[PDB]
Amino acid sequence: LISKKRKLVADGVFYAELNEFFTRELAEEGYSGVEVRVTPTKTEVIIRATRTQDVLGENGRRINELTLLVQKRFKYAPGTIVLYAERVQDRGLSAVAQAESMKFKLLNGLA
Amino acid sequence: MLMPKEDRNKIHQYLFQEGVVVAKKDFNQAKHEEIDTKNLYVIKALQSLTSKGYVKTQFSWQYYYYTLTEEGVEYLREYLNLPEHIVPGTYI
Amino acid sequence: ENVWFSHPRRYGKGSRQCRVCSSHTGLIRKYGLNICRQCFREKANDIGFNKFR
Amino acid sequence: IKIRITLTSTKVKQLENVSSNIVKNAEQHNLVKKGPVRLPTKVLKISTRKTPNGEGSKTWETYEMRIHKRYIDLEAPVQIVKRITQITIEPGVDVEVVVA
Amino acid sequence: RKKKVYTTPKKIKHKHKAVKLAVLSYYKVDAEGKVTKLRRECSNPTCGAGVFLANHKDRLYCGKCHSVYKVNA
RNA sequence: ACGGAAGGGCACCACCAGGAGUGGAGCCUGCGGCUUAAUUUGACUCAACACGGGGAAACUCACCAGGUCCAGACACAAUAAGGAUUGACAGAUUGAGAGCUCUUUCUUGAUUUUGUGGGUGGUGGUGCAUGGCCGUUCUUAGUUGGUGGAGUGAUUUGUCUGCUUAAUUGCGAUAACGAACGAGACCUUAACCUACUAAAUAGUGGUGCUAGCAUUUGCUGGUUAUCCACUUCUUAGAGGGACUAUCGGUUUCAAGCCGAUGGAAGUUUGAGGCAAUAACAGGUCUGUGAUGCCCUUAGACGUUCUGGGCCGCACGCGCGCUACACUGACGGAGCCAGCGAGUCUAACCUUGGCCGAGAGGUCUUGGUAAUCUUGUGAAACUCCGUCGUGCUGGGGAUAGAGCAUUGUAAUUAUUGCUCUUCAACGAGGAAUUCCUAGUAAGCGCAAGUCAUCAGCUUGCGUUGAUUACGUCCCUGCCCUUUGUACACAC
Ligand SMILES: [Mg+2]
Ligand SMILES: [Mg+2]
Ligand SMILES: [Mg+2]
Ligand SMILES: [Mg+2]
Ligand SMILES: [Mg+2]
Ligand SMILES: [Mg+2]
Ligand SMILES: [Mg+2]
Ligand SMILES: [Mg+2]
Ligand SMILES: [Mg+2]
Ligand SMILES: [Mg+2]
Ligand SMILES: [Mg+2]
Ligand SMILES: [Mg+2]
Ligand SMILES: [Mg+2]
Ligand SMILES: [Mg+2]
Ligand SMILES: [Mg+2]
Ligand SMILES: [Mg+2]
Ligand SMILES: [Mg+2]
Ligand SMILES: [Mg+2]
Ligand SMILES: [Mg+2]
Ligand SMILES: [Mg+2]
Ligand SMILES: [Mg+2]
Ligand SMILES: [Mg+2]
Ligand SMILES: [Mg+2]
Ligand SMILES: [Mg+2]
Ligand SMILES: [Mg+2]
Ligand SMILES: [Mg+2]
Ligand SMILES: [Mg+2]
Ligand SMILES: [Mg+2]
Ligand SMILES: [Zn+2]
Ligand SMILES: [Zn+2]
Repeated sequence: LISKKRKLVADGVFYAELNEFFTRELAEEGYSGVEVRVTPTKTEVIIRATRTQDVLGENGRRINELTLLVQKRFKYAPGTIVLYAERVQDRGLSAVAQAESMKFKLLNGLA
Repeated sequence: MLMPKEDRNKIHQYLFQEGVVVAKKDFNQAKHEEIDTKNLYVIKALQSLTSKGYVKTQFSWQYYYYTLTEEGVEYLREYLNLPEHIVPGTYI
Repeated sequence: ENVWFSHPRRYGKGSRQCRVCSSHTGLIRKYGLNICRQCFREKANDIGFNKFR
Repeated sequence: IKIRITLTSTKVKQLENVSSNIVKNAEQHNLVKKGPVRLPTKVLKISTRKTPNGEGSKTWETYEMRIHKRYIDLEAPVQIVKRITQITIEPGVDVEVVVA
Repeated sequence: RKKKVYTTPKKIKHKHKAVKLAVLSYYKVDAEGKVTKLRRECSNPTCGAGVFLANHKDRLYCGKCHSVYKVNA
């Protein structure tokens, strides 16, 4: 029961907060953006990264952690929010990923 | 920071049951969501936990996302008097 | 005590703050997004706001 | 049976794809309908000083968001209703189905 | 920041530390062995006869209904 | 780089021909200085001064007089359940039902307290230690490799003599060839479509019901479940359309330019967005949980409560609003827009009815919005009258009293309304700003900030001129040649 203007700016702010959370949390895993597809029966959140194995962790442990964090923060019901992970196509054609690689190299001490 | 044992163990058992906790960076709130304890107590208890290697934090727009490690789940098991392998937030 | 946070914060520049930078000055309160103008310039293309003219 | 389907997107191409698949579905099922009524695309403007601080030439920046709204009116049984709400989903496109 | 004057009185005066008086919980007991009661207790059904009222002077102060019980013997 | 050197080409942040003006008065607002407990602070030619989206009651807030709290994590050591420690009625005390502190005893029970290290916070300093963003140099057309060529070299050619263009844009010439960036192309918007798709969330016509006048057919209207039909106007989505088309002149006769016709549209159609290389020791740590260093870190520069201040005024500047009246003030009638905003776990935009001179109050209603507020019945405008050249019924500051609203609180008036008071101002000196068509100017409306407070800004539309269509005289820009004893570069 909200106007469409505020509905859509809320969608945008949600996408932005998610992007910032993930680019702070999964920086060591090649986080190269996120998509948000709302639907009947759920909203799904498609992360696009490189180290999908490390995003998943063991038994999807970290995915469960992130689903729970998102749900608790954004007041979703358990089951109405889902997270998927995908190996991003064209890793070289992603600026955020190469910038994070530069960051980690310069921090490890490379020239 | 000093706080009642019942509130501390409320925080700890919620953390063990869920695996995570989200706390708005709003002191003087007096009422955390999903926990009847003060948000200040939540934040500073989990801060004490962070400093001793158990739990880890991310701020991200004034919300203090907290999630625990293996050391944290073992410590909380030992603290809450629960058996070996009772339940973490790790069910498939 | 009961005087730690006594003063009301129901209106004015103290009742609001950016959901990003926790700042009271320069709020964009339009459409209920409540972001400082600087962080809005940062996050506009993510939110869906773009320049056309 | 008086259903209204409103689509409230920002992406004109996705919105028109959804509208086209809906209307051709209703046409191959041969359902009477009021065609896709396109409401005025509403522009959400935000004007801001380009600078964080105050000095410099007073340069202003207007950011816009174009919201495109369509609605279609259908006469349809419950089976076609439930399947239509099952399908016609694309990202960035928000739908509202209402009866009566 | 030039300097601080503290024209206020020299008044770093923080209070007691719940003064460390000696052993307590005296009701008190007879020689072999009947027990008696110091510190007349409350009148509340919530008080399970295990809380002592105080007696400062002309007033008895509670601990369970921590403040509200006041008619003085 | 500079030149009071030359040549060529440009710009209403330059001029010409003019328009509206500012500077002069009152007031609003910002800056300085002065004052002050504090009157927080940054920014000083264009590129500071209605800028910090900065319209400050409290908060905001950073400043002043005072008073609380600790949110000093974690490790170690000490104290220590014969109790570490916490809190507290009443009184004194304090602005204060702040035990803050004290009197007196009660309460709690390992979370703490003290110390050591070590952290955390800081609208604290450094914007000359940085990031990012912005502005400016610079709204001009400029910048750069590779390979060849010239030169010992720094470097140069390419990137050009001419003609052209808004444009290193092109024609072309040619020790250069082929490329890249920028410009342009691109995107958005405004203008055309009686051709497509359609649409009681936009309309129109007809037919039913119905009101009035005429009556002789007719004219003006109303009418949600009266339907029927359609899409010219309105909305969009996909497309078309202009490409300087055609013609005539002019030019080595090439690029192109001028004129006319047609056309909705012929100044790159109009206005914008995006916008190169190199830089400024421009601004900003007071947007940032962006940040190095320094300082401070529990009578803290953290945080929070109360109250003041940021408005303080002998003065000097900047952006503006009102006006100095008949091309007018007032009173009645007439009466026309567009861009937009709006309530959820809330209380927003408010119609209609009633009360009130007024402000406004109250009972309801609709709208999460092309549907309701809202035809946003705006204002300037027009028509009828009053006034009559009189600092006058021009002008409306400065003051007194009262009635309302917002808000915990308006006292140095928050604002609104009523009456009364009725100041300067008689077109503004030296100076100086903006502007070439639906533009200047006049006129108001929405939004931003916002509980309330517009004289400000961002946009919108309404009425709509004069005068160039040129030049490089002033102020500057670009390219070439030239001189230089300059290189933080006249
Ligand atoms: Mg002139
Ligand atoms: Mg004037
Ligand atoms: Mg300039
Ligand atoms: Mg203040
Ligand atoms: Mg204060
Ligand atoms: Mg401070
Ligand atoms: Mg600088
Ligand atoms: Mg800088
Ligand atoms: Mg060479
Ligand atoms: Mg050579
Ligand atoms: Mg070369
Ligand atoms: Mg009719
Ligand atoms: Mg010809
Ligand atoms: Mg153009
Ligand atoms: Mg900064
Ligand atoms: Mg000020
Ligand atoms: Mg200005
Ligand atoms: Mg008058
Ligand atoms: Mg009149
Ligand atoms: Mg209108
Ligand atoms: Mg000038
Ligand atoms: Mg307003
Ligand atoms: Mg004010
Ligand atoms: Mg302002
Ligand atoms: Mg000209
Ligand atoms: Mg000479
Ligand atoms: Mg020299
Ligand atoms: Mg000299
Ligand atoms: Zn912000
Ligand atoms: Zn009792």
